[PDB]
Amino acid sequence: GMVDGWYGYHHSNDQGSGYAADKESTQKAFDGITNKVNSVIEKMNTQFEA
Amino acid sequence: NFESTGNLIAPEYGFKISKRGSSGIMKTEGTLENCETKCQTPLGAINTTLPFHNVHPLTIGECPKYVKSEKLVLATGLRNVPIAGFIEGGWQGMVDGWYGYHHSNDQGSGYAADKESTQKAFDGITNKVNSVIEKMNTQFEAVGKEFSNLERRLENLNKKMEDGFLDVWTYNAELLVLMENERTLDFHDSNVK
Amino acid sequence: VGKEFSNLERRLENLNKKMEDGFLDVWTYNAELLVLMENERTLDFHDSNVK
Amino acid sequence: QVQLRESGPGLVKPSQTLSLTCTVSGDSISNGGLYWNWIRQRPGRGLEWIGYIYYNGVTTYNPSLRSRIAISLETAKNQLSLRLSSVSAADTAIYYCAREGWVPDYGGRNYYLDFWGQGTLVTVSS
Amino acid sequence: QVQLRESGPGLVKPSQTLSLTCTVSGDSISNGGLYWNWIRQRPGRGLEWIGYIYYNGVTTYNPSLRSRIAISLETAKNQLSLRLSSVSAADTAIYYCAREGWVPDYGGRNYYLDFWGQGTLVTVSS
Amino acid sequence: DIQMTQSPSSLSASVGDRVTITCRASHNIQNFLNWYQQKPGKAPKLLIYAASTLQSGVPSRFSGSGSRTDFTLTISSLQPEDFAAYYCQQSYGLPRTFGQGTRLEIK
Amino acid sequence: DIQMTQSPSSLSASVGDRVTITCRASHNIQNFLNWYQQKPGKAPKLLIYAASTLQSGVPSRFSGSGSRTDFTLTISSLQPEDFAAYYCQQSYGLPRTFGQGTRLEIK
Amino acid sequence: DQICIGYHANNSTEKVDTILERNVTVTHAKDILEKTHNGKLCKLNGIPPLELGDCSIAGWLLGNPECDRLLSVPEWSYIMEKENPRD
Ligand SMILES: *[C@@H]1O[C@H](CO)[C@@H](O)[C@H](O)[C@H]1NC(C)=O
Ligand SMILES: *[C@@H]1O[C@H](CO)[C@@H](O)[C@H](O)[C@H]1NC(C)=O
Repeated sequence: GMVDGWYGYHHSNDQGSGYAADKESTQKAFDGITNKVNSVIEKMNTQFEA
Repeated sequence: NFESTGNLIAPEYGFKISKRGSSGIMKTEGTLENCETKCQTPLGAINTTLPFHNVHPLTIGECPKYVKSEKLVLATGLRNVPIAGFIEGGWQGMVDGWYGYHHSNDQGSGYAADKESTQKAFDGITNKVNSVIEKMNTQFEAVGKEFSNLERRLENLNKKMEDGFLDVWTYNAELLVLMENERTLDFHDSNVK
Repeated sequence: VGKEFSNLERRLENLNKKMEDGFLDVWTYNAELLVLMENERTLDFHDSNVK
Repeated sequence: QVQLRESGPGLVKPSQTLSLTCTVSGDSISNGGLYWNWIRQRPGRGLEWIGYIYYNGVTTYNPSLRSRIAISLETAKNQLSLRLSSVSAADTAIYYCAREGWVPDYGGRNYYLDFWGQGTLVTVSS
Repeated sequence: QVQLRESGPGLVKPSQTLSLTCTVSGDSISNGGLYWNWIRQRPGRGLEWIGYIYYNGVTTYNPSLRSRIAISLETAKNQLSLRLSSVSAADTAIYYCAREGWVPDYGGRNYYLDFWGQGTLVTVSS
Repeated sequence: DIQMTQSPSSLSASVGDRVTITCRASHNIQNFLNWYQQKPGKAPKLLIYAASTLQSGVPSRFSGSGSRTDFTLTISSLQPEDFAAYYCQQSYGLPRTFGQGTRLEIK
Repeated sequence: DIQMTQSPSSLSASVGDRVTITCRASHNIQNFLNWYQQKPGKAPKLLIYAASTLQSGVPSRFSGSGSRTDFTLTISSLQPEDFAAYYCQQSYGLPRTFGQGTRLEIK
Repeated sequence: DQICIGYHANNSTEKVDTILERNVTVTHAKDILEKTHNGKLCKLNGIPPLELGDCSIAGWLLGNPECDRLLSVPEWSYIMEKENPRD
């Protein structure tokens, strides 16, 4: 069901159910993942070289 | 045996090697000062106790490893998050350990460290630091070499080799510090839990 | 692996030796570090699985 | 954050001593471990490096001024100073102080001047 | 923990065979994968290496004794032995057994002798 | 000590043009070249350090590269604001030196 | 095979003095030099292995270093107890050899 | 009353980086990188360097007329030579 995040809630109730992302958790994890990718790729150092 | 029919510039003196220990040739335009050191770089002397330095690739002495980095710092401690437990952050009062208890009661409250937990974690952290730093192996070495102008291929090979190892070790040093700091902080949060 | 150098090739012999010692240090380091990192995770893995 | 400010007499007579002071603000002169530099521009001419002092008293100079120049610092006030003896017309210039920072590199620390002061003009005349 | 003990006849006549036995204790002779050595000191003279045996039967010798020496071990008793034929006055010496350990190194295993026995004196006389 | 030769002595280019200024060292200065921009009335501003790295705040139109003894400053998309003398600085040794300064005029 | 030359043949030094003893190999023995201390009536004790590493239990006053063909034993702060012959051992090849032994007397 | 489990907090401003997080304040850290030097050329292990200054190695060993102060050849801890020496 979800596309607005990674982690989230179903929220069933008497008005009606519907999934929603947990924005606090996804955003912290999201920045964790993007920082991780950058730490992995920014450590590679290349240069023009014959 | 020397023999010449002309054009000979003969030595008058020879140079006996009287002492053969390691040294090296340093290129610098400074002069000797009235000071002492156990490790010297072209930019000045270093008094060190840590495994890495960022002053210069060349050095003469018993020196730390050189890395191409501004900062290598190992967390040893807790994330410093400034009546509430670990969920909220650290009780400010405790100086007798890392993890501990508040102990509120009817005789009176007062924070105390959990000595069993802190000591096990403490030894874990000191062993960790030692595993990180004791794996660096350096030696007295006259690192710099000179090449003639007809040896560009070799000079470039030598330079590439040295730059290559510097990148490998800088990478390993930075990566190890980052991987360990992530685990150190998880370790501490895990131990409180 | 072994190479021989003449007595007028000290700069090259030293380059070769440094290269070989350098790679040995890198691989010894990687082998020991990997074993220690993995043993830490292996033991955590097993304690995690029992939990 | 880091600023460098300069002052001095403005006018120096021939054969007198030129003396300028640079005040460092936002950067502890004794803690950064950086080198502090003096540079000048004579009218018409380009930048000429004068000399520098480390955070401690180690000091180096442009050899052309070796018979005339002294550089020193007072850690207590975050100040640098330049002193030139036997000053003549050739010493008229805009004087500048600057901070020397660095990049760790394959050849050792790679130095550059990021923070410069506004500088000041010293006129040498009768 | 590791000790080496030695025994032998004490007195050997010229042209007889000299035979010494070293007993290894606290170190399994067949499991360590170490080399076991014989060394001796003639009066006045310094240390002379005699030879060694691996934990298995591979054996090497000092070439000067190639016509006279044999070394062997018995795994069952943790014992080493030295045999020298055609013994003469020059063979009077304190004999020692020792264990050869090692350091992995850049040039291959770097060998050294850590544990030595007390040794024993063999006199050659008429 | 190590002397620096800077060339052209002056440039003239239109807005939108790309120009180059070069540095030639008398010796090998191993990636220790810095470039500075001096506008009239101001202390020189650092543009490029360690041959090719831009200083924070420096517009992306500025770039450069080089190796032992030879370096180039490239300024693309010149704007009316890019009026300055440009200088070559050699940080390799202790008696630090500068080139003559290239004067770039914008049309 | 590879012969070892040890020098001085004897030393005399006072308590508190620092002395050196050296090893010279006829060939390149690549960091495979061991040093031994022989007190009268005893089997030699290992002090230094692999040129510069101390054996466990060896006092910190002992040190040494070296490279191909040339090594030094340094004994600082000599005590009355440091009376011994010191020997050079070359572990590089199979027919292992020793130097002559340096006799150090303490005053 | 309640017993709380917590951890230490401090007034430390020391910060570290991790793979997925940056600029994290910690109570303690070990700086393992040496960032200073004294700017001086010193006597290594108490023994001074050979100071050639303006002299090159060939100048010294051949005896350049202007390197007449190097003829005494004292013990060296290292050799100090200017880049691009004159003599
Ligand atoms: C290094 O620093 C310590 C103080 O931490 C000092 O006692 C020692 O003398 C210094 N070493 C040198 C060679 O100056
Ligand atoms: C780290 O955080 C402090 C505030 O606690 C901030 O002033 C500093 O600029 C930050 N550092 C970086 C590199 O963002």
